[PDB]
Amino acid sequence: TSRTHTSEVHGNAEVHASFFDIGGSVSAGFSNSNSSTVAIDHSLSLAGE
Amino acid sequence: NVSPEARHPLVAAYPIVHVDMENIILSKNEDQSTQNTDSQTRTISKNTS
Repeated sequence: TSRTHTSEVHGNAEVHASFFDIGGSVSAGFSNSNSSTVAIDHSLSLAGE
Repeated sequence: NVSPEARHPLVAAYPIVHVDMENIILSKNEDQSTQNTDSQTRTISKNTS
């Protein structure tokens, strides 16, 4: 069983250089993910010495 | 075999026996052992997830 919290911090930046309609966008980010991961395993082995 | 000096009635005849040791052979009572062992193991497995 695993329940994972993945917090995120982030910084972002863009720009678009043109003649007169030049556009820019610097930014950031914040995010989380509540990921509950289960895994069911069934295995075997046949050893002979 | 009675020596000729002791064949007079006044001289006694008698043996003088003594034992002298010439060697001593001691032998350590102790028991060794050795062993050699080969092996071959084949493992065949399976796993689901």
